[PDB]
Amino acid sequence: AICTGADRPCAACCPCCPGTSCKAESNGVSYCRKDEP
Repeated sequence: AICTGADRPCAACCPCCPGTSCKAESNGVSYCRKDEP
């Protein structure tokens, strides 16, 4: 299925692309961010 993309704001339907993960922040909004080492 289509995904959002790292460094981008998650969406209601949709999870982050394969490799990036959705993570909420203190500001209240959540954005995707590529995995880290």
